[PDB]
Amino acid sequence: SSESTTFIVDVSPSMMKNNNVSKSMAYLEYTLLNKSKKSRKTDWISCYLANCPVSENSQEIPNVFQIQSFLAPVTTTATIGFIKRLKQYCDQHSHDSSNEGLQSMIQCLLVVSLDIKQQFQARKILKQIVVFTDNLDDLDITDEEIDLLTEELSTRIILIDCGKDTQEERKKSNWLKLVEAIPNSRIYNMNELLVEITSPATSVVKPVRVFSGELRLGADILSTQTSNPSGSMQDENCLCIKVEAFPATKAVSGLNRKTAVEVEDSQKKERYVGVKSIIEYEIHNEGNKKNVSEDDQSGSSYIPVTISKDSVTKAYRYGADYVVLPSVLVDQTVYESFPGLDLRGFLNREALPRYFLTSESSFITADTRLGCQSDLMAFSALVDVMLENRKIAVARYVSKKDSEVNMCALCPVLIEHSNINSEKKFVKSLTLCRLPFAEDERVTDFPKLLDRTTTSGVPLKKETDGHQIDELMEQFVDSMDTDELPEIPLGNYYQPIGEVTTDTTLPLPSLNKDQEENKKDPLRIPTVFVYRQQQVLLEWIHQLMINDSREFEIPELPDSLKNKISPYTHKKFDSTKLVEVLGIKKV
Amino acid sequence: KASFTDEEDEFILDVVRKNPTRRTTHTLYDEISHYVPNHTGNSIRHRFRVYLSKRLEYVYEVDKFGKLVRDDDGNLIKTKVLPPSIKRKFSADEDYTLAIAVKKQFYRDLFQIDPDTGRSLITDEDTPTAIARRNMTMDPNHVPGSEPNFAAYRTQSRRGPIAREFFKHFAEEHAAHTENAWRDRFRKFLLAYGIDDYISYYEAEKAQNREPEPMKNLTNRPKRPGVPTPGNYNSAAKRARN
Amino acid sequence: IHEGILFCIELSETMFKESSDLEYKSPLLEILESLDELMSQLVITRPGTAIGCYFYYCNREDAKEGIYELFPLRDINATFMKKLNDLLEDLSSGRISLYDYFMFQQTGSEKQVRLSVLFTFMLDTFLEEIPGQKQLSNKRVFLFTDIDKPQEAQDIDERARLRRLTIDLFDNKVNFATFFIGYADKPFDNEFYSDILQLGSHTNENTGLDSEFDGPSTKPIDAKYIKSRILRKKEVKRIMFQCPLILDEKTNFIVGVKGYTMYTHEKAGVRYKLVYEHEDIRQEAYSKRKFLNPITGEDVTGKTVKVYPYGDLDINLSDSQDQIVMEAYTQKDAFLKIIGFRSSSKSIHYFNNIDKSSFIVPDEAKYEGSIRTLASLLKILRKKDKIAILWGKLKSNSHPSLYTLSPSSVKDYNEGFYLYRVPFLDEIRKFPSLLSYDDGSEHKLDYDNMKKVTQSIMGYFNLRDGYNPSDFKNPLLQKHYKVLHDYLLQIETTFDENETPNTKKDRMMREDDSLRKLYYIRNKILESEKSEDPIIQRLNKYVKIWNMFYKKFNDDN
DNA sequence: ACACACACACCCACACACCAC
DNA sequence: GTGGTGTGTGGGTGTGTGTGT
Repeated sequence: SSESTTFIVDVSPSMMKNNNVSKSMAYLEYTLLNKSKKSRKTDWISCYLANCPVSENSQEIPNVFQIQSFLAPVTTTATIGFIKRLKQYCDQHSHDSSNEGLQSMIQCLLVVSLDIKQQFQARKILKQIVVFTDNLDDLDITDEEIDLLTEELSTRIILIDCGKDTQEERKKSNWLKLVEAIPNSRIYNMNELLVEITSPATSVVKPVRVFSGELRLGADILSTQTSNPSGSMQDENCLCIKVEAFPATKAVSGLNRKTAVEVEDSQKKERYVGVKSIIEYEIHNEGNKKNVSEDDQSGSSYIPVTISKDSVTKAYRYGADYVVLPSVLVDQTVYESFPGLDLRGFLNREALPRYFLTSESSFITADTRLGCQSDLMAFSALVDVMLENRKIAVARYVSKKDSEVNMCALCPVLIEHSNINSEKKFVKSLTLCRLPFAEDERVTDFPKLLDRTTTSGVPLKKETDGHQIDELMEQFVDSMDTDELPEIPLGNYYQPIGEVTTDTTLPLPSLNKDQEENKKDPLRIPTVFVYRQQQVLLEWIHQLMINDSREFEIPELPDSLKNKISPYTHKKFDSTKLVEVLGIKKV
Repeated sequence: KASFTDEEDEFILDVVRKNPTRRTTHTLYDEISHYVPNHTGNSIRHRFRVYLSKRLEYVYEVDKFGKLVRDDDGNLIKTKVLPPSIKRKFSADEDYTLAIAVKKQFYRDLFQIDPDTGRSLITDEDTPTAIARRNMTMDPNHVPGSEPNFAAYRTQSRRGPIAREFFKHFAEEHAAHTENAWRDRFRKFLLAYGIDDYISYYEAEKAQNREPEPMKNLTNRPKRPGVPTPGNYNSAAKRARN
Repeated sequence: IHEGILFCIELSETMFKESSDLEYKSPLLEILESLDELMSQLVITRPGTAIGCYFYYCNREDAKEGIYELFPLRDINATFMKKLNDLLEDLSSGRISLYDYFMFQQTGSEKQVRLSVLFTFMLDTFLEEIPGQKQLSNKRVFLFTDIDKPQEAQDIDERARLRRLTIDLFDNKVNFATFFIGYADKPFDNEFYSDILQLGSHTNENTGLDSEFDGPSTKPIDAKYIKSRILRKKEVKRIMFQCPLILDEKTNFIVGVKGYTMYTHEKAGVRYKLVYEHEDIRQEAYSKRKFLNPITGEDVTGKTVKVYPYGDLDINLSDSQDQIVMEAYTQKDAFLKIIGFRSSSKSIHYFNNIDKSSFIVPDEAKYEGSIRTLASLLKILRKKDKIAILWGKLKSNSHPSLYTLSPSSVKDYNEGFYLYRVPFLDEIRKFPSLLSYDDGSEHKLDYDNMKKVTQSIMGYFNLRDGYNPSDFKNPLLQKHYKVLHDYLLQIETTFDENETPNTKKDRMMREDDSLRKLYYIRNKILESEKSEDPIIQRLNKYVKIWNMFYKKFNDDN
C-alpha cells in the first residue's frame, strides 16, 4: 500500500559530541538511496531537526526546523542534496552555535504531527515518524502531554535509541508511555539498525504461478490429450488432483547495467541516455574480383547490403541439407501438447541418480483458488506417503499448451509455516525438476581413475608408493570438515512469503527470530557478486557525490561475506608434505 | 506463436475500433482472446495499450443510439474523437457540490429552513402550487433573529436521515449521472472524510487561488482476501463462449 | 566440431548366419540396424559428423578390389539414410537376402582380404578430403570383424609391415575403435590384433616412466552388446571447462581439472539459417544488432559505454575500477577453490537443483600430479560419504558460485566427480501464500485412511528399472526432425483429424514414448477391474476407494 | 554469462451497481 | 432508510522469456 516516513534527528550537543548525528546521517543516506532505486510515487519522506540551534518552521515555532519537506517520489539527486544539506548544517552548527542541555523535543513531535495531518488529512496512507533521540530516561513527556500526543497521532512511532552503554542492568522509562499508548510503536537500538543496513538484502520476488492443471495418475490419454473445455475428469477409475506450479529455485542475474551514449550538459557534466536496439538483416554480395598484375597490385572490393525482414525465411538443418519448409508443413513441424502432470511411476530417492536433474526447480502444490479442499487432502496424503516411503515420482510435464514436453521428478518436501496459531502445521508440497531425454544424454566413456589401466586395458605402473598419499589426503579432508556447522532443518529450507512480508519498506532488524543462528549453514550463503556491486555503487555515490571526494576509495568486501567464500578451518593441518609426495608441478 | 503477426495486430485494432467505449476495459480483450486462437486477454490488452494505442488514429462512429453508426447508404464513418469511458471519474467541483447539497439538506432537516432566505410555510387558503418541490416563501426575510445560517453550521457527527428521495432529487436537479455513483461517492468518501472538513479545505484552497485535489485514497472497505479475485483473464481463462 | 567415422565391417560365414544370441538376428543385420539408429540419432544430436561404411570381402562388381562402399566418407546426408533404410526394408520384407546382396556364397573356404591394402585404404580415405565439406577434426575407424586369424597373422615380417601402417595411421590421427565379436559357442582369440594394434608399451628402465597411451582396447565384445556398444561410442567428449582446483591456497596444493557436461537441453529448432529468398537465388542472410541513439538516431554501435543506473543517476565505472571491484572475490580466469568437506546426507538434496551437473576428471597437461591427487581424493570421499564444497566460476565471463563436488558411486562405469551447483540464498524462492491450510491433519481417521490408500496405489507403480533417458525420446525434436526427414525424401506427411479412437491413440503413442507408458498405466488400472482373480483385482478397488474419498471431502467441509 | 525488447500475470482504488432487514 | 457486499475498470507494475553479442 501507500506509505510515508518522517525522520526526526536530534541535534542537541549530546548527539553531536557523541557522533550519533553521523550515524543518523549514514542510516538516512542508506534508507533514502534504497528508496531512490525504486522511486515509487507513493513513498513520501520528510526530515526534521529537533533541539535545533537555528529554527525555520512553517508554523512559526522555535527550536524546530524542517531541513527537508515532504518528497515523493524519492530520487537519487534529491537524496544527495538533502544529505549534503544536513551535513552542511551539522558542520556549520557543530561548535560556534551549539545548544546546551536538552531542549523540548516534544514540540517537534507536535509540529510534525500537524504537518502530517496537513499532507495526509484523511487518506488511508501509512504515516510513519522515525525519531533519533539520544535520551529516553531524561526527556519528560507528562501524562497530559502523552495523552494529547496520542490523541493527535494516528501514526506509528519508530523511536531509535542512539545512546546505549554497557552496564550490569538496563532500565528505562518515560518514553515507553508514548510507545505503549500508540499501537504498532517500536523501539530499537541504533547499532542494531547499523548492523541491519550493513547486512546484504535478500530478494523479495513475488511468487507468480507458472502452471495450472491436473496431477493425474492413470488418466486416459484420449480424454487428456485433446483440446476440450473439461479437464481429465471424464473417467471415474483414475486419480486426478488439481495442482499449480510456482518457481522454487531460479538463477539470479547480476546487477542491471545500461549501455548509453554521452550527451551534452549545462556545465559539460556526464548525462547518459540508454540506447535503443533494433535488429537488422544483411546479405554479403561476394563481388570480389581482382585484376591481374605483375606486381603487388591486388585491389578489390567487398561490401554488404541491407535487406528487410519480410524477405527472410528460416532454413532448418537436416544433416548436410538446409531446407525451407512450406507454410503448411511449418504448422506440422510443431508438437501439439496439452498442459498437465501425468505420473509415470514411483522410484526410491537413491534409485534416481542426482546428476539426472537438468533444470531449475519448481513447486507443486494443490490448487486452492480454482479447486476444492478435497484436492488439498489428496495432495497432502500423496506427499506424506512419498515422504514416508522416501519416494520420487517421474512425470510427463507440460506446463502450458504451447510449451515443450518434459519428464520431471517430483520430490515431496515439507515447508514450515508460523500460522495464526502457535501450532506450526507443516505444509505438504512436491518439488519438480526435469529429467533428460534420449537426445539430452551426452555420456561418454572416460579413462579409469582408481586403478589406472592403459587404453588397451593392461594395468598401469604402480608408480613409487601410495601408502602415505591417502593417509595425508584423509587428514586433509578432516582438516576442513564442516560437519560442526548445522544444516537448516528439513522444512525451513523453503520459507513462505508470509514469513517475510513487512508493512513498511524501511530496513529494520526484523521479528523473525528463527532465521538467527540458522545462517551457520555453509552451503546457504547470500549472493555475493550482486551485493558487492550494490555496495560499490552505494560507496561511489556516497564518496563522489555526498562527501565531494575526488578519487574513489573502493571498499573492502565485508568479512561476513568473505568468511563464507574463503577456506574453512576445523582442525589445523599443513599440506606441504602431501604436496611434496604427490609430485605436483605447474606446467 | 509467442509473436503478434502484424495482421493479428490490425485485427485486434479493428475490433477495438468497433467498440471505442470498451478500449480500456478488461472483458473486451478477454473476448478477443477467446476469438483469437492464440494470446490471452492480458497479453492482448498490454499489446494494444503499449504499442497499438499509438496507431488507433480513428474509431468507427458510435452514438448513444446506437452502435455502430452508419450513413444513409450504410457505410462506416470514422471519427478522430474517442468517446469517454464507462466509469466517469470525480472532480473537485462535483465533490464540492455534493458536500454543499448534503450540508444544506442536513440543515433543512433540523432548522426547517433552506438557505439562504426562505422559510417553511403551510397551506391555509392559498396553495404554493406543486408540492413535489419545496413549498418555500422569501417574504419573511431578512429575519431579525440570529442564526448560523448557513456557513456557520457545523455538520460533523451527522449522517442522516437522507433516504433515496434526496439522491434522486439531487441527480434530477443537477442533471448528473446515476444515483448509485453519487450515493457511493458520498458514503465512502465525504462521510469518511468529513463534510465540513472538505468544505473548509475547498474554500481555503479556492481563496488562495489554488485548485483543491478531490478526495483520494479513502477506500475504507476491505478487498476481501481469501476469495478469488473478481475478474481473471490469464491463461486459465480464456473462458468458453457460445 | 567435426568428426569422421569409418565403418569397416569384415564379412564371414558366421556373420551372415543368424545367431541365437540376438534371438535369430544376424550380427551383420544388427550392425546395419545400429548404423541406421546411430545416423538417425546423430542427425539430431551432432549433424557435423561424417560417416562412411565399407564391407569386405564381398563379390560385388561395385566393390573396388573387394571393398564395397555402401556410402562414402561424407557428411551426414538424408540420401544415405534413405539408402540404408531401403536396405533394411529389403532385408525385413525378404525381397533380397544378405547373401544375395553381398554375393557371399557359402563354401567354407571363402577368400579374405590382406590387411595391408585394408589399412592403406583406411589411411587413403581420410586423406581424400572433400572440397565441398570442412576438415575432419577427429578421425575414427569402427572396426568390426569375426576372423581373428587371417593369412597375415602367420607371418611376422608382414606383421612388422602392418605395424608400420598402423603407426602411419596413428600419426595421421586416425584412432581405432574395435568391435571384435565373440560368441558363447565360439570364443574370440585376441593375440593377433592386440599384437598389431598396440605400440608395445614397455617400461623405460629406472630413468622414468613411458607413455600412458599404448593402443586401442581390443577386448572381444559379445554379440549381445553390439548395438549398445556402437550407440554409446558415437559421442565426442564435449569439454565444458578446464579450471585449476586449488585444494590448499597457501601451500600451492593446486591441481588441474577437466569438466564435461553429462547432460544438456536439446531444443526443437535452434539449428537453422536465415535465408534471403529472391526469385530463384537463395543465399545466407545475416543478422546484426544495430544500436540507435534515441535522440539523433545515429548508428551508435561500437561507441557506447556501460553505466550503472541507480536512480535518475548513471554511475560510470571505468575499466580499472571494475577490475578492482570484481577482484575482491574472483580472479580474471576460471577457477575452483576447496572451501570445506561436508557429509553427503546434509549437502546433496533432490529439491534444490538450479543447473545441470558436470563431470570432473583430472587434467595433467597443465598441472603435473593431478591424476594421483584426484584419484586419492575420490577414493577418500567415498567409503565415508562426503563431498567437497567448492567456490569459483567455470567460465572466464561468468559469476562465481558455491558448488558441491561429489564422488561418483561404484555403480557408474565412469570414474570421477560430479559438480552440482548450490543455489544462492537469493535464488531459493519462497513458497506461495496458499488460500487454505487445514488439509487433513485435524481429521486423523479420514487422513490416515486416505494416505494408506494412496500408499497402496503407489506400490503398484514402482519403477523396477528406474529412469533411463534412452527410453524417452524428445517428442518435439522427434516430430520436427521427422517432418524434415520425410519432406527431404518427398515422403508424404501424415495428417488426419477424422481418425478412429483406436488409430488416433496408436498414432499418439507412436509419436510420444511417454504416452506409451501412460497408456500402459491406464491399461494396468483397467485390467485389475476386468479380471476375476482377487490378488490382482485390488488395484481398481483401491482407485475407486480413493475416488470416493476424493468426492466426500468437498462436501463435509 | 548480459542488455533490450516483448509477452503475460497481477493489482488495487474505486465508480457502479444490486440486495437485504 | 441504510448498511452490506459484489463485479468490473482505468492505469498501470512485476516477472519471466527470447535473441544477438
